[PDB]
Amino acid sequence: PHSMRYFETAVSRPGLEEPRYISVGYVDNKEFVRFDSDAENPRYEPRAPWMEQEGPEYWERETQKAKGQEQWFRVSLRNLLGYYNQSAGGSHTLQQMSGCDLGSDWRLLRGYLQFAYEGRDYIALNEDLKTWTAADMAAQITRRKWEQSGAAEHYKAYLEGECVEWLHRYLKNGNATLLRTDSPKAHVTHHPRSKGEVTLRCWALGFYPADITLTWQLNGEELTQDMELVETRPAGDGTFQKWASVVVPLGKEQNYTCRVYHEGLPEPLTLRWEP
Amino acid sequence: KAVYNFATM
Amino acid sequence: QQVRQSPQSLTVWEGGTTVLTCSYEDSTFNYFPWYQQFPGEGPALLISILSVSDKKEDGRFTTFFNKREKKLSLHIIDSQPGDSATYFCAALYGNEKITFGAGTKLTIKPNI
Amino acid sequence: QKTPQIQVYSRHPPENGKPNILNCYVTQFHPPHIEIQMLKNGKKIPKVEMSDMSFSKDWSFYILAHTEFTPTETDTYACRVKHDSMAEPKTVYWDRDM
Amino acid sequence: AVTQSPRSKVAVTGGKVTLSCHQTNNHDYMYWYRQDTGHGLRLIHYSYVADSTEKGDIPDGYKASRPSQENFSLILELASLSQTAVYFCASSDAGGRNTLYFGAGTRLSVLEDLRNVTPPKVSLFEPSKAEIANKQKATLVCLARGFFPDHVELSWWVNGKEVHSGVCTDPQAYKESNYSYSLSSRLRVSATFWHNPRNHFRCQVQFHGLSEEDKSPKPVTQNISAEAWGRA
Repeated sequence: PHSMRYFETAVSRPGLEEPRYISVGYVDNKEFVRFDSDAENPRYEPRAPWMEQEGPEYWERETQKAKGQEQWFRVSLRNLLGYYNQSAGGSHTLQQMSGCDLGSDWRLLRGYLQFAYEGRDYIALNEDLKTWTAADMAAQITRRKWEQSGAAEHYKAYLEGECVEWLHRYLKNGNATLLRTDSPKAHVTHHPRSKGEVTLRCWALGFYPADITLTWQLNGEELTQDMELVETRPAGDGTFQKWASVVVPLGKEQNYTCRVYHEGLPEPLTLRWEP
Repeated sequence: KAVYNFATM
Repeated sequence: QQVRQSPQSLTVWEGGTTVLTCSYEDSTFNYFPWYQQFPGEGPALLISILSVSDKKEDGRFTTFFNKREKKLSLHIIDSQPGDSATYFCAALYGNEKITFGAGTKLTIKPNI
Repeated sequence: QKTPQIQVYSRHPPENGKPNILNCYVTQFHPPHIEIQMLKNGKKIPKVEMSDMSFSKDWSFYILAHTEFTPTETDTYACRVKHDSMAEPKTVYWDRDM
Repeated sequence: AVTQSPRSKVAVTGGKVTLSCHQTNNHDYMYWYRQDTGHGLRLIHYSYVADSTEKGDIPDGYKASRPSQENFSLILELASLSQTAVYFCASSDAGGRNTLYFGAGTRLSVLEDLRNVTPPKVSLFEPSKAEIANKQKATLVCLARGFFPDHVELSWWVNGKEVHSGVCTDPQAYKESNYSYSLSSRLRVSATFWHNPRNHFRCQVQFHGLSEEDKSPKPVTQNISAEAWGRA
């Protein structure tokens, strides 16, 4: 179960400077390349140390490619001012995600290519890769234009053709970084919330990759409906962190067990309060 | 390698 | 040069088949259109083909593609005198600037 | 449009009177421009290292600002954020138990 | 629709030549290409928006200008003998693999001196006149010859407009002499039309030589015709 994606964003600027184009590439959700219009010498730059391999032509060709995209984006924004009839003073966001998930048989399992305008679904290539879906009346013009110019065929040829090829190349090229994971470490804390009740908290720290599960149980029973839980966050070192918490009566805190599941954990971790 | 786009909107 | 086109100049009889050839040196190139230039007029797109297809066929024009030897070609079947033009084989990668050949000058001599 | 999810916290488990990093983690906004301020004791901190900008499958944006600090039993800390999607600025104070 | 002007220009070396183009395709990319001998298309300059431009493969000696979105222009500061060629404007949509749309073309003769610029001369031959008897329509030939350099455009006006139909008009010059070209064209028209005297037939050309500005009977941008009536 693998993927590659390219998330590109373009933002209008009223005044002199032109739209902003930023393109970032992720492999298995982990940033590997990036390119910013607002840089001084704007080029595609690697972001993982394993992309240091690729020869100066790689950079040059993707750079010039992306300047291609910058303009493609510039124009596409202005077109959309006309379709919706918007005034001159404004800022506007065009964004695009596009990619290819792979089966383990090194085989295209689904392709993605879609756009959005003011963070709303504009248009998107259906699963077939021969048919689009278009949201509001304006998208129905762009489908028109792209059904006339046989756009489907050419994306398709990248998604199946070129994208999949390069996902392999990257994977093999960057192998000693795709192994890496960090097991979480974890402790429990005791914060006397009310007169009568306390708050225990299961802290998970220093773990990569991102996904994780925290479960407070009371005598073999989960309390998911009662607990408080905070969406995982990044520490900054590249690790992550996340905790969960439950309300218990004073004195009876030794019933309550918390558990932590993680890829990096060989065996799952189970926790208890101690004074 | 990055998506190249074809026809403007 | 980057896109090579041969012959330079060609005369063939009405009714004949005609074969224009083309060879390229950027293995990475993807998409190949063919322009048609009738004299008195600027070029105009005739037929085009991706590197995933092996042939594209537009009704008495048909273009053939070959990766191994990094070569491709255009076949006119009936070859009548309304086809007397210069033909350009074109080549590009990604969204890069279309690269144009030198041209082949096709004269379809009419039958009498 | 989507309102920011703020969370303020430290990289390392904080023992006060010992150097650390304070993180503000804003997410879930559309549009992408945002003003983010990190305050010590009500007052702006000058040199806040920030993240690059990115976004996730719901199209919405997310960024990590942070500065170094040295926690103490006395000094308050917060994150104040302005965004179009918010009627007026939102402040969020640190809690060393969260 | 792409449209260039001028369609033809003659220039003395070290002279200033400006060729303009214009596109209502609403495109943003615009390209000045150079065709030599009817052979090759080589990029000189291009432009992805107003008011900036970029060097192509053949930038040397050419300057470029994108005043408006619709208007793109090539400038030859000092014209040279190399720069003599056919020139092509084209627009295209931004993004990959879009089709370029071309202008009809612009031919440029750059000459060492305006010492050899000779207009044409113009023969209207009235029909075969065995063809009436054979298969019954009149194929009136025109012919321009002894004109250098080959910048001629053969129009066949009637009493009103000019019928494009029935006009096998040649593809090019024939290099008659080193410094002389030839050009013929043959309208064919009706038995009734051209039996009946009450018909007007005119061969016309325009020779692009000098202008009044650009600087022997002054060989400037002329017309030369040759007229006739029906034989009853």
